[PDB]
Amino acid sequence: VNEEERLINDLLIVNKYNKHVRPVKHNNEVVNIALSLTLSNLISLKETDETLTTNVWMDHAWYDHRLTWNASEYSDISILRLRPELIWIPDIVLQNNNDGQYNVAYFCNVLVRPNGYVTWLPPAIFRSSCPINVLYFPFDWQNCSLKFTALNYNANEISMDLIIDPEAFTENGEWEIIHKPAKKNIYGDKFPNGTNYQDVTFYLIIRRKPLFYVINFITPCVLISFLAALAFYLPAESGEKMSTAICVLLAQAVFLLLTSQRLPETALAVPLIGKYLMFIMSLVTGVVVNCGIVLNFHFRTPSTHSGIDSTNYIVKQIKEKNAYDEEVGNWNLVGQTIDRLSMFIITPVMVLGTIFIFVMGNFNRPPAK
Amino acid sequence: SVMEDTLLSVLFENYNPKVRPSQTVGDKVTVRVGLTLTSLLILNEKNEEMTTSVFLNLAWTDYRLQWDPAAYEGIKDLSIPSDDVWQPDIVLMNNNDGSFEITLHVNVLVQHTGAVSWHPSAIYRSSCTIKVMYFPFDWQNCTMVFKSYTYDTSEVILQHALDAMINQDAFTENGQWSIEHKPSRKNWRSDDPSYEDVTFYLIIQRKPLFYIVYTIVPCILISILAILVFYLPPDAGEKMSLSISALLALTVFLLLLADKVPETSLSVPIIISYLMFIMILVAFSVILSVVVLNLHHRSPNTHEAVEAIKYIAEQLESASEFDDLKKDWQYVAMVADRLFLYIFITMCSIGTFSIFLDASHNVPPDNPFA
Amino acid sequence: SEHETRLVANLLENYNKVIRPVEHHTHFVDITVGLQLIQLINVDEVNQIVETNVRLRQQWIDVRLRWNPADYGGIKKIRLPSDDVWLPDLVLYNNADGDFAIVHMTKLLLDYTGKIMWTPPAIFKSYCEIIVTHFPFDQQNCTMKLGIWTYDGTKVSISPESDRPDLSTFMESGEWVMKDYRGWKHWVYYTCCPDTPYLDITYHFIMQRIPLYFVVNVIIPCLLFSFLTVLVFYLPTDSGEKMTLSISVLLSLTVFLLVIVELIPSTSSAVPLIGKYMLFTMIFVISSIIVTVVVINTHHRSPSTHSAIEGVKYIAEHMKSDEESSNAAEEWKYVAMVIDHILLCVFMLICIIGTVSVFAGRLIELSQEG
Amino acid sequence: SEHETRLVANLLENYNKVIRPVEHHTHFVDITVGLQLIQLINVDEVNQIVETNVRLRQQWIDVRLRWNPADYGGIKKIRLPSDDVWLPDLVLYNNADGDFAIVHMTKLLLDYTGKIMWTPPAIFKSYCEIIVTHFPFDQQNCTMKLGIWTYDGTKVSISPESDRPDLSTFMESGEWVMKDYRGWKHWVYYTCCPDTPYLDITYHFIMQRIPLYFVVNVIIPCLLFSFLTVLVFYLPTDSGEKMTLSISVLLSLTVFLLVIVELIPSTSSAVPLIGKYMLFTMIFVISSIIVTVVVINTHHRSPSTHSAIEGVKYIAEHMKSDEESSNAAEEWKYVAMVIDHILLCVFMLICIIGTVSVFAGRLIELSQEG
Amino acid sequence: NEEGRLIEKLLGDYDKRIKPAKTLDHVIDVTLKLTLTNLISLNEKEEALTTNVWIEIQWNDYRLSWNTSEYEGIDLVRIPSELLWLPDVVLENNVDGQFEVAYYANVLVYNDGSMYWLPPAIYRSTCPIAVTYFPFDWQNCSLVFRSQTYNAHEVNLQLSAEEGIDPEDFTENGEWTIRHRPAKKNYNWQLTKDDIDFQEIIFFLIIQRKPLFYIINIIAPCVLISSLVVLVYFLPAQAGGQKCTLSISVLLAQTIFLFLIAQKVPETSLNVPLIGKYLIFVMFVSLVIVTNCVIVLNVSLRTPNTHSCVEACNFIAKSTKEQNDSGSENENWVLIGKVIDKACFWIALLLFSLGTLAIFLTGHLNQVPE
Repeated sequence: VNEEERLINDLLIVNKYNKHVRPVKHNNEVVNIALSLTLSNLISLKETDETLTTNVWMDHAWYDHRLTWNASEYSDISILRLRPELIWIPDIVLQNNNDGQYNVAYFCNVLVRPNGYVTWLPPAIFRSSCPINVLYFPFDWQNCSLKFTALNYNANEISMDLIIDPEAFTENGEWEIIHKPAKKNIYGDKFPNGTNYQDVTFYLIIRRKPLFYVINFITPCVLISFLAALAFYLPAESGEKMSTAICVLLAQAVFLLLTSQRLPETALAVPLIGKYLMFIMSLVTGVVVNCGIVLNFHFRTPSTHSGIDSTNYIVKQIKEKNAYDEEVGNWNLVGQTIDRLSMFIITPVMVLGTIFIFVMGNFNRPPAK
Repeated sequence: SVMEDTLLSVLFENYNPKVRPSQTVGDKVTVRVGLTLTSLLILNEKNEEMTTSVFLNLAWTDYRLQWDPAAYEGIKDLSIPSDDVWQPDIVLMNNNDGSFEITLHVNVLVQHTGAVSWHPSAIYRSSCTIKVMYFPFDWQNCTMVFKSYTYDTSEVILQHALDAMINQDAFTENGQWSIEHKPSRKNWRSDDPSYEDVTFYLIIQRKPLFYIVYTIVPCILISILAILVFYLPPDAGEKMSLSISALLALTVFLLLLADKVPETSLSVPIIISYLMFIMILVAFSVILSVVVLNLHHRSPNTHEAVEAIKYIAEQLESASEFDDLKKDWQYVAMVADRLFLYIFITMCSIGTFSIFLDASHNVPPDNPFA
Repeated sequence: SEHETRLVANLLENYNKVIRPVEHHTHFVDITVGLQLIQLINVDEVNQIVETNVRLRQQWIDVRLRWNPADYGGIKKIRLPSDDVWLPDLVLYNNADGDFAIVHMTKLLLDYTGKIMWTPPAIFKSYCEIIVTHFPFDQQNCTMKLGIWTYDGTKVSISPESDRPDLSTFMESGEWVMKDYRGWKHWVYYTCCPDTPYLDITYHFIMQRIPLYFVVNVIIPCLLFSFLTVLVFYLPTDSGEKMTLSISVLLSLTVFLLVIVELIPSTSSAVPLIGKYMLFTMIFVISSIIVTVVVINTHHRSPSTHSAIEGVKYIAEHMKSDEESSNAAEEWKYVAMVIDHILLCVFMLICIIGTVSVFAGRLIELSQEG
Repeated sequence: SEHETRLVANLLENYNKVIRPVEHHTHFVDITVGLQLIQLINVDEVNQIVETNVRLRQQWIDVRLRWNPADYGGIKKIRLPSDDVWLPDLVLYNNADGDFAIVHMTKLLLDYTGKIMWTPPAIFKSYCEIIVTHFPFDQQNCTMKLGIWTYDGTKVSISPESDRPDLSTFMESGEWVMKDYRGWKHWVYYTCCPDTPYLDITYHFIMQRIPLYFVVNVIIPCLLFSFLTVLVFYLPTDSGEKMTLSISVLLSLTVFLLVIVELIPSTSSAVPLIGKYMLFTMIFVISSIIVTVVVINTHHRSPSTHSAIEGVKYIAEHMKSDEESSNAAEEWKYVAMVIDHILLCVFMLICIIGTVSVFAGRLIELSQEG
Repeated sequence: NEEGRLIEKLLGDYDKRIKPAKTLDHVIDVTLKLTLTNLISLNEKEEALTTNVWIEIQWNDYRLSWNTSEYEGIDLVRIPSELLWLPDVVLENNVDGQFEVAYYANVLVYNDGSMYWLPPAIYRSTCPIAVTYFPFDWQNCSLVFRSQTYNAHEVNLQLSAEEGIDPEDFTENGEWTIRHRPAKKNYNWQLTKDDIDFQEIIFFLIIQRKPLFYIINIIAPCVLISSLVVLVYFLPAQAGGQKCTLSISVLLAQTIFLFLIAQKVPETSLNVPLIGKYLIFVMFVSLVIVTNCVIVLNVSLRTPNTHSCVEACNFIAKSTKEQNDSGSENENWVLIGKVIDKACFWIALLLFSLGTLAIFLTGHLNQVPE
């Protein structure tokens, strides 16, 4: 009763307090407002289109000079509640990531300190278009930049001063959070003739990539490669499996094509760089080429691919004669070339196969640099 | 104090929320409309759907809100929620394929003698004619017409800023496309009394070069096995059967390709160009491989006494080798050579043609960037 | 001035928005509907759902809105916002799948006399017959009824306004094409109750479907397959050497036909085509089936094909001769005389089935094209 | 009558709902909460989403609701509209994926004393771990914590009420089965702040998953593919004359299971499981590959099996003797002996690594079954 | 006729949230009924549906019988939602989605106090269809709905025919059919142990489905497939030597086709409901097809290999003849096809049996529930 009825009638929040009027002690420098950013969770990542759905605790602070109470308000309880429509609430806009209005971080219950200072901090399910670019894929995986602040007010109606991103990074993400710096600021611009709205700039530098696609995807390559590798070992052990060897090309071919087909599918869902996508398709082509090589190299050669005396001489004639045919073929066989073929298949597989993990490394060394 | 409570009061006493800052039927209130684009997030080039985001900067004057000592001379600039001015319930004649997000019900910047500034960024579901003509290198242009959906230009005039402002002013860097220019022209179709919408032109250029690359490899690599199946005959005539295996294989491959092409244009189709002739190029390798298959088919087969025994022996062998020698005369390799070089003409001709069309398509229809 | 404030205030006070301009117990509130689809955004024949542009022309009179020199004398006709108006709960009978979009908070015009129009720019969600009889070449007429929702002909009555085509603003992006559309009025009294029930506008959409791209891809692999099966006939009789070789094709091709089945039934499931369309493929495709199985079982139909010194010479020569016999036997197995029969046997069959498939194809194309 | 107007009027004036029945600086507001779960309409193991219904049995007290002969006297227990109540922003800590539905606009239980309860048939979408360890045979316990949202201990306190199972009303149509469900309370103060924070109810759902559909089809193609592999091994003995044939079936086999693994990734990522599982299939099947690798490589492992008149009689039988020892050579390689070791060598090894697959598989379920 | 005064009189005392209950011990008389009009989504695997229900709402409240100025004026009145007792409807077992357009609509107050109201509602629900509803015997859909607010000691619902229908407006584009709709009016006491009964509305719906389109897509392929394998079976006796592998090419092709089917329609049942009986015949008649199929190669796998100077030299050569003859003799005792020929008739009648077992039984599972 300590003037309580009278006093909250004095404040009348809505009626006596100007909620449509922001208590910035009138036209001056600004109401000292401060924003605090704490991610509570990251539910979805879209690397390809630079869009992220993430939850944040919108911790907000500013002193409501008309909020200061007396005994039957202040001291009656040095802390009490008052809804959004009865509390000045900063119009915090997610500067480059609010291209998706904020949810339940809107007009929510706020905390009333005793000497005007107020505290409003609810949950924000939001969507953002963070600095992915086609450079959010090299190993550094860029730095996702975001700015928060009270949209409406300027530098003479609002001043917002300034937590790791992995503090509530989602563990079900296909990426890795390496760092998350936080520093506020204020800034005018060229077309504006005055300074204004201060903001929470929070850069998130992350990284991502599976250690799983590598598993089932290179797996078939050394397996498949041994087929093409054996392909050339097999032309020796038994090149006579002509048609059947041919079958395997169809078969290793259809395998190759849609394998690449699964590749862009996951690709579009992921903006993949040009550097990596080529080593994949470049090398399967390496075999594709050698499958075509397989073709020709496997089917490439033009062919390998006194009366009684009179009569039997006829046969010795037919004898020798087609013995020339028979041999016209082994002429083509080309067998002392055999090992060199599969030797100069080994050498190149070694060259290229190495060239890749050689390149793997020559770029694996400098990032680790 | 200077009649502050008074002013303050009278104002809210007499001020009308739901009224237009103009006096009767005339030149009206000249509202300024101008949007600084943020960026764009999705171009459904296939249905001509456009989801972008920009700032709705509106501004005109409320000579009904000019203040006095304390709010006018006291603080020349003060923020106040809209909800109190006629708001262009703007729809887009083509576009405006959906509602406003961060567009209406937000505070505004009110100046001393009545100027009003309202700068809200928003996401808007639009639809421009990017039609099934958003892929030719000559591409096309579109009509983006903004304007209110209950008001008729009679109690306000709309006016623009630049027309060159450009749309690449806030073009999405995430766009698999690119832009040349954004024209802005004010309109009032006379089919309706209501002066209305403003047409904004997109002279769009979208060149995402990524899979047509390994699409080329099929055409050419398939050609590898193709030229190969055309080369395999005088390479390994026994190709006879293995050959057919090749086309089963070759045809299934191209049919699966048939599978990914329709489902991929399924979201970003435009003219057939590429497909038009690769469709022909398709039919070409298709039929060429099948008639070579008929080239393959055309062969109906391929697809004293002591001494008497001798004599009977002499005739046995010789007699049928001519018979199988006849088969030689029948399956000689004249055709293979001739059509493997007709294969030379066909494939290198039809090849250098779409090669050419494609060649002509990227360079020739490129300058209409306007 | 001219009773300025007294004018305006009086009007507010004694006037209840919710009141319906009931005039004695008779004519009901006479209110007419008039729909002008400006255009259509999208449709799904499968799910029979459409998102369309509608400007609803709603008319009625409220003799309470008539004026004298202090309302009509002020400015003849004027703009009064909806709210104050009694909005008929309009509803598409067997349709209505969605709320009227942009019907709310719009404005209307009051005349010096009273007559009011409410014509807010709508676009909404619809629901009309398509049945499995819409994608036909012979179409189906989308039966769409419109009229007053919760009020009877005794409280109120919705009436029509005019004739106009549906292809007047039919979507050129539709996978379908219009024949005609008409709409006539009706009053529905039910044998249920002896009472006189609501009035209604019945739309009839008569349009025939199928964009032609589909047409080409499918019938050509058929004449394609026709030639391979054509080859399936000619390959054997002109060369039985690659019977198994064709074994391959039979596998590669029915599977081609199998996979085409996934694609076109989803089309089937993508677009509702009268099932009697399906039987075309049914027997057609399945003869590829019955013919093969016989053609190739028959292809297959064949048993295995698919002094003393002088005497020595005759016991030896006798050995060569009866195996001589043997050779001829298996050839007496795969004859080339009837493979020719099956060739013309079925090719006439195919030219029959084919021309029979072309029959009903052509026939109701003699009805549709008209 | 009975102070009729005086009783309900007084009640509305000095009564407030924004406020909470705080009673001195102590135990907070005595909130009694509990789960009454009777239906689980939809949930996805993959996304770990759960849309179920649980009547939110709340129980606490507000003396201000106590009455005399003019409210209690009227009718003992009276149920007041919930509005008058301070409703807590309850929410699923690591869950809460959805709004509680059906709680608003409801009935509240008031007593002569003040006791009050309100069990709302709340239905909502949730979000709790299932991870890849959700559906094993050995289960995972989804940790579900619930408690006040934005209010700290200094103002409101909740506590469990009773133990009740999760299977009390668990879905018999679930693709899973329950083992146990426990719920204990606690108050969480954090090292951050010296303050006394919110209270919460933590549920733990312990239940094993996985229907047997996916199971039946993983192993059928395995045994069936092991039949063709078994054929793989046996054929060279009973029909090595079809080693190539064997090749065909490996292109067959391989593509089939390479395609089997396609299904896996779709299904697996379409329905969650701990990777440790696919590891079984991995090597076991790479084993059929590793083995066909060696076995058919080994299968093809072999060089090529993969007077004077008296004189020529001798040049001739010579011709024959040379070739005869020669044919002996190709058979010299296909000894038909190691073929039996390879099927038995691997038959045992597949019977053993199969029995190995069988091993951890059954060991793990001799762990699950438990 | 006091028209103004009357309206103004009751509105004085007019009470909103209070039920028109004479007193408190005998509840009010509430009438309800539902006419189906749209069954929008049948997802039986999850047991949920969406229907546009005519919620026929009726009750009594003479709290407003009028005089000459309102009752007599017109025995019919349409007064706004928010203006009388409103049953917040919902289906205990079904309604899983708050009603849409099922509330906030014009009600009907005759003159004696009779109240009639009927909004249309599209909403979600969950009826049976629990591992059954796919038979030929149908699971009766049992939906009970009532106000979810108060309990029958104050509220009482009525109904009518429990014998007469759901097919009243059962959708013609449904992949099912209805044969009866029974409905009972009842009290509240369930398995869960709730008392104080709030009456509800039971909705039986025993309906049929299964109008197979996939049937003959399944029936002709299998026959073609069976024949294909019976080709594999009888074709060998007809086929040449180069056919053993011929047969193999078919197995590869036969199952490529097979599991592709196994992938096709399994998808079918997951997006829609499920049941194992029909499922059993297919996969196992299918596994037997596979079984005797690979059996066949194991059958075309079985058999051992089919899978003076003058005279001294005339002596030995006459030997190669008899010698090799002994060898070709091998072929004989090995490939005397008793097993193969008989294998044709083996599968043949086995074919007839598998078929008869299945289609005969399909005859039964259509004929018992017929």
